[PDB]
Amino acid sequence: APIEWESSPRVEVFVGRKRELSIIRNAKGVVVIYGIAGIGKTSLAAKAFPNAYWYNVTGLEDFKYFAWQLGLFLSSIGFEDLLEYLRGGGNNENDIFKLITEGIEKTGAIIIIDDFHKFQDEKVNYLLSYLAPRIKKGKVIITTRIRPNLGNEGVTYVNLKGLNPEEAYSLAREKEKSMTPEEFAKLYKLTFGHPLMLNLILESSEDTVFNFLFEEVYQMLNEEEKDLLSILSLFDEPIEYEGIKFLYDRNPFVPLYSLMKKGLIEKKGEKYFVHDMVREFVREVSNQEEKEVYLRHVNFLLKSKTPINFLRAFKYAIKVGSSELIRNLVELRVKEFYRIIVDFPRMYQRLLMEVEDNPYAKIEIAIIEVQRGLFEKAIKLLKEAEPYVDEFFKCEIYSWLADAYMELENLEKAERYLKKTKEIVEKINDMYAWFSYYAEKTKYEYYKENSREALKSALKELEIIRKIGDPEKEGLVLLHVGDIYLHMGNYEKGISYYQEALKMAKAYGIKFLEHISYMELAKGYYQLKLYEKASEYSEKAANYFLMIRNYRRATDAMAYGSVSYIATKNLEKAEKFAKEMIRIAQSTDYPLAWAGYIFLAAVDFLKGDDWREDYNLGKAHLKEYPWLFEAVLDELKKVFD
Ligand SMILES: Nc1ncnc2c1ncn2[C@@H]1O[C@H](COP(=O)(O)OP(=O)(O)O)[C@@H](O)[C@H]1O
Repeated sequence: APIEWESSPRVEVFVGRKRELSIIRNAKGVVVIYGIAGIGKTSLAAKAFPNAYWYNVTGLEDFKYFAWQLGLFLSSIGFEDLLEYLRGGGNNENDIFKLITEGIEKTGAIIIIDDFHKFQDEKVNYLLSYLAPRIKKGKVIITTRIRPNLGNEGVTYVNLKGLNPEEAYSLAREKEKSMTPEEFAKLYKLTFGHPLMLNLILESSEDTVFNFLFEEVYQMLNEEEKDLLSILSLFDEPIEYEGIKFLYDRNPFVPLYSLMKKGLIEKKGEKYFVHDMVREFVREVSNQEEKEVYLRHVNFLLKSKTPINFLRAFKYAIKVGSSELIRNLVELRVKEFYRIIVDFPRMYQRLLMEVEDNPYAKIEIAIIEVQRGLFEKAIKLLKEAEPYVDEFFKCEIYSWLADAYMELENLEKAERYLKKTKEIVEKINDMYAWFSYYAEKTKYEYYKENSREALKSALKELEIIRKIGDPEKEGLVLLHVGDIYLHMGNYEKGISYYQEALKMAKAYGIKFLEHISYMELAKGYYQLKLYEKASEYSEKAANYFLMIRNYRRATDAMAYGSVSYIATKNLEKAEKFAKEMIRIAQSTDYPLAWAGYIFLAAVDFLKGDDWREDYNLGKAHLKEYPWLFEAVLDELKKVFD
């Protein structure tokens, strides 16, 4: 079913070591199952708890993507739906560590992690922030090839020693009882308890050395079995069946289940991929047709059209060695990957840096370093990859170059670089190029005191967005135009623009943009001194950013909220807001947050309390002595009351 857990079914035959199961089931904190390939760890993890959330890790793994997929799980349970996932769409921090800890502290679901990946310290650093508190309800189990060095505090290290001879003799009899029990004593002379390698011999026939043991079994395979293995071994990720069937231009069913009977291929529900021990031995039997096979798989994932399948197609488009494939792909990266390049930067970074020499890769790498603040490296790469790009990419280079010079207080050089794009979007009449053209043009004028030309450049910008059909970017402009008109002194255009954007946010179920417009709706009514409505919409926006832990805007919400509230409403609610502004002030030291401390004094003076309780003015004014911005916020409090 769509949008569900990847709970892989266990093996048909299994004679678990019951002591190690009671170890895992009654363990505290995190259970570490480390062994060799095919030793039985993954199958043992399934034997522990069936309905546990499974996450099979692959090569490409950004910590934010895993927590995103882990956040999708916590959102499906319903306890971290409002907190975890909605903050994933917000931003990122190490506060994610305490969110997921609080996640299975509330949900209590048991989670299992299979294998090990790159950037292991980032994942190890999260793992060590959860094993120690010992959550009374949740549990996390991992299966690794090595001991992750997580310490022995709240960790149960489980080293799998294969299978007992008595259980192994039972294993062959639980598959073929009529087979002579003497022969099983000789099988232990070959596998030494290895459960997977035992299934290989039980499903085959015919002394060989350990390496030849698998290699002389590799010759027992059929024609289509060797071809299917020698192709599926080139993929480090599980694949669907139609993805496999289109991968061969030939029906792959009969070798699939046959190798499945022998344990060479494992299925995690719907997908299939070879075992890690099978992959390490047959990836060298045929490495000539990698380009053709990878090319077909790129086109299949291109038909999937999902951000994760987007990245999977990017990894194998590097192994084909075609700069033309990377050309057309980065075009589709601006179509749909554009929205989540800020979501998965480190993942996308590792795939792009794999081809640093590619000019188109130098483009998106500069975009990452644009968001990371290193504008020098961005412009540098934007000059190196300048000639090779086409006329379509030539526009996007100068648009980001204009955005690059925008954050350097360089409007003149940003104007002449966006002047280079005045003729490209009109001559090629591309929709996507026309979008980024007027997008950076609005930002160019917004940086200037002028707020007039930005009003018309954003209008024709919306004309392009109404054609593609992406709701997120269409709501972002409607909210932003509902801000330039407010700075112009106009009120009717502002209130109607982010109210229709709220009509958009409510329609598509976007809770992030929904509470962003709530902050714009409350601020607009504050400028008109409509105390009632301005204070209400600020209450729901403040509840959001306090829950999403975006205390910067959460402070801005309760600031105008506490002001407009006491104007015509009760003093206690704004006192609650002011006291919470103190709690988040004493944690983040935000300037406008200490402005709520004196708003508490405003409540105290209006609540019949003395100047000792009105001394809170002096309590935060010495805190607000360095910041000269405090001399500005006083114009709001004395005017309304
Ligand atoms: N108790 C068992 N009984 C029978 N086969 C087993 C048992 N434990 C493991 N196996 C075999 O080993 C395989 C699982 O190996 P495993 O070490 O878990 O792989 P990985 O962790 O690399 O995915 C199973 O598919 C099966 O063939």
